[PDB]
Amino acid sequence: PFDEVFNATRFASVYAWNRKRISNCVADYSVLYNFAPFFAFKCYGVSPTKLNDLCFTNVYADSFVIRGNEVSQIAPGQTGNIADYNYKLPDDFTGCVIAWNSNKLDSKVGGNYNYLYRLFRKSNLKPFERDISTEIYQAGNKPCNGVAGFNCYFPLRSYGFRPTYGVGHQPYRVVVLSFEL
Amino acid sequence: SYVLTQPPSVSVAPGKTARISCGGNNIGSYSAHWYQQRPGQAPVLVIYYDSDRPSGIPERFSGSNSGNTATLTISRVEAGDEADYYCQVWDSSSDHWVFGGGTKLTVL
Amino acid sequence: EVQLVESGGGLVQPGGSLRLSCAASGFTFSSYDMHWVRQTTGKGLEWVSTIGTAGDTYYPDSVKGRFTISREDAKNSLYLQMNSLRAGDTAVYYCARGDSSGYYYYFDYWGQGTLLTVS
Amino acid sequence: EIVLTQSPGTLSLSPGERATLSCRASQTVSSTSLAWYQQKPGQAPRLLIYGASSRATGIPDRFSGSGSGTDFTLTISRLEPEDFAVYYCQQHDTSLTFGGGTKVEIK
Amino acid sequence: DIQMTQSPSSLSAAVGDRVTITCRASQSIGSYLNWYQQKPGKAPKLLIYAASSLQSGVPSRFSGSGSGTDFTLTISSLQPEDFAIYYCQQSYVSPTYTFGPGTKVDIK
Amino acid sequence: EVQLVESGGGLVQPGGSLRLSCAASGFTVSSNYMSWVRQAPGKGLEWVSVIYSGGDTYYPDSVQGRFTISRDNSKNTLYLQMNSLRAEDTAVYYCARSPTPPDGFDIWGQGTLVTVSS
Amino acid sequence: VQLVQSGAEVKKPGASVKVSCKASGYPFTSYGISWVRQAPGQGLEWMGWISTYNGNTNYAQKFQGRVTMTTDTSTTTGYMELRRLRSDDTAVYYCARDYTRGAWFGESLIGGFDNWGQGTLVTVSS
Ligand SMILES: *[C@@H]1O[C@H](CO[C@@H]2O[C@@H](C)[C@@H](O)[C@@H](O)[C@@H]2O)[C@@H](O[C@@H]2O[C@H](CO)[C@@H](O)[C@H](O)[C@H]2NC(C)=O)[C@H](O)[C@H]1NC(C)=O
Repeated sequence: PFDEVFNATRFASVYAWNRKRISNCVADYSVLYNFAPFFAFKCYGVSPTKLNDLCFTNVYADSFVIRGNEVSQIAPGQTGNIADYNYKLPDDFTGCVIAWNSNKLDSKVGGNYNYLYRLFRKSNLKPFERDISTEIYQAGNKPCNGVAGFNCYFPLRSYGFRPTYGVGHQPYRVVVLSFEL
Repeated sequence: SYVLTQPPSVSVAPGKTARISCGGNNIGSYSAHWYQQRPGQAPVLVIYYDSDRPSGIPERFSGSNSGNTATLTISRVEAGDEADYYCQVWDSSSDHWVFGGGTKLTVL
Repeated sequence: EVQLVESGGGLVQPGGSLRLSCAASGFTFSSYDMHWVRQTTGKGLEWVSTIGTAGDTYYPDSVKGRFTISREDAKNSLYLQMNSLRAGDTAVYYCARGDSSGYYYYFDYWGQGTLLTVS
Repeated sequence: EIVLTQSPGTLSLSPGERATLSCRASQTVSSTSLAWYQQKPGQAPRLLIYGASSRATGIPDRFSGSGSGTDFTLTISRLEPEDFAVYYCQQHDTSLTFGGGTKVEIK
Repeated sequence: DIQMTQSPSSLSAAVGDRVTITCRASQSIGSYLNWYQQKPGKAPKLLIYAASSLQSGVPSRFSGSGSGTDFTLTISSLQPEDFAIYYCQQSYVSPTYTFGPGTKVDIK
Repeated sequence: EVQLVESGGGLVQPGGSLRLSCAASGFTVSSNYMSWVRQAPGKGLEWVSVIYSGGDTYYPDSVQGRFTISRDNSKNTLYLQMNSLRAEDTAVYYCARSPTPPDGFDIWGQGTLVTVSS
Repeated sequence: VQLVQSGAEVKKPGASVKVSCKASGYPFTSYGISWVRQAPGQGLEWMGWISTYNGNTNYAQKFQGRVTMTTDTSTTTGYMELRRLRSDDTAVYYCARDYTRGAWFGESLIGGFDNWGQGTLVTVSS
């Protein structure tokens, strides 16, 4: 079951985060119990020891690449760009989070300018919603419908992922399993 | 520390194209951005990520950042966009932004 | 109904290793977890480490790597091998027992505590 | 399709040295799909390295693995009388294209 | 990461009272609480879990309820064997378990 | 609409402390990588200070210790408790928002002026 | 680990040869069966990605309309039935585990061909 979530070759960007529908599996937990050292396995809700006793039917598996110093915004209840615009996690969260350093997999010497996030937006995200729209978006008096210019901004930017950086700026691959019956 | 070099004044002719180059040592490793400075209007971005274009800006600007030097070039100038231009490079060893020294552009 | 005891604690020299021997009995030791809680006299209680019935060494941020949990199911014992004992780890170490009601986690009947002077 | 050429194909060495291989190609493939293989004269092949640096189950401590970009290299440390087989390259970036072969012999 | 708190630490009450100790937590927790009683010298002992449940051997006087970011156990019929300190706990963050600060209920 | 505003000017003798209370509109200050950028009276641009989302603060070489950067979420205001003033710091000060550090600066404030002279 | 290959076979040009492969010792699902061809002293060329639990297939380009590979879940046994046997088809056909594209979704993974089998030689010249 836990084959294409962890050991895949490509992870989509934050503003177009992936979403699986794993179902009709058995446990596939003796694998991540042996995951060590997978940086952080700070899961929330049910205890990690008591995982082979529940009967989840819709085990989700999100996945993306973010900066290391921004994985803290995945915890239920936070403030930030990735907590308000890109991906939302409700306060009453009932699921686990797994994160690990993936510098050796996605860090080009020139720079992988192929990871995107929305810097600006007028209205914060609702729980469990996508933000795939890329329309021009502005704040002011000029409607500037489609027409670019001042006060009308394009809400996309790219990550400067490089090998010879710090741990905080180094990419981290985060997979959150929002367990839900 | 990571001092950059830049010409003071363009000393250019109207109609033709002009080249502005930021000197230094090993700039190609990092990324470079560029700015425009009137005698004060809260300076606005014109070039970022080596050779990418901010939205809503004239396309006659360009960008090149290859190894020894990074270059911003203007072609078919309008002779009105005569202002100051600055380039910057970020650092990864210690968090320390370094800025340019000055470029005066004026066409008569 | 489970009686827990601990042994092996001592005023060992700094930087050495030490083996707590909580051992104990009265329950199916191969069915429940058993944790360790550090009781410093001033800063309350903090959870040292834990082990499950899978060989899964879950560790806190500071304790990770510098410690080691070891579950021997043949004879009752759970070693807590020290590594580079810091001068701040002068507290009482109780071995506890886990429990649950499906979702929530409770620290069930504790035992007693030895003393580490890290000196 | 991406052509994956490995040069040379004939190697002559004594019973024990350190050997170096090569694997060049066209437009850069990802550093996630560059598995190498070993094939003894006779029996079927087996996995040696995946992800350009990862030893498989039962792989001895004599294989390093490395590479990122367009040029890639397998470096073999020490030689044994049961390590003198042919070796292959493989990619999964664009469909699946194999290599030709790189064989190392005695003497 | 939840820094849960309480500070009616220096509680004073003579033998026999109905004083109430309140434990109010940080960023939203929900119904995640379990209680402990600690005698001096002896070992900590858990009394009430889920903030409203019952464990065998725990007298009914240590009753209480509550949910969300608010918690409460009512202590009726105070007795000399209700000495020393008391402890909260959260269980929303699974690996790094947190423990309550501490409150002392005395005899005077 | 982003209209970063700088407040607090006046004149101060060498040694006094002035609080340059910036402003914000449309974006939370305690969610971004806000930073201070100076402008000498006719010379090259320079950097001042930076506050991270987590809270880490880094400073340049020439300005170390004398300068402190805070952040009040309750008022959407970012402060700059500048102390131990010298005679070579009379400049116009700008509020700059960097989306992520490996990038440049997109939003620039109006810029208030302080006169460090007698 | 235990991957068992079928025997050899002799045939005439223009026939239809089928090669079987039975493998066991591991859960059949959550893994892919891979097929590889090796002409005498020539090299390797990819042959297919018969996968389980979905019936999905991915054949190479040189024979994009010539090979059909079906799964026998009843015994975790795989077969390839090559068609229109040509003159230059005499080769060794290798049955190996596939860890490149996965089983459930279509997406590449870090890995390769884990365990191989024994091998079989199809004799088709005359
Ligand atoms: C992701 O893959 C790794 C590595 O996979 C191994 O190599 C492949 C070529 C193939 O042979 C796989 O079957 C191998 O497992 C997995 O890491 C291994 O996990 C097994 C679990 O049984 C363990 O015995 C091995 O020791 C692990 N390898 C190492 C080097 O420690 C990993 O489990 C996979 N992750 C998931 C979630 O599927």
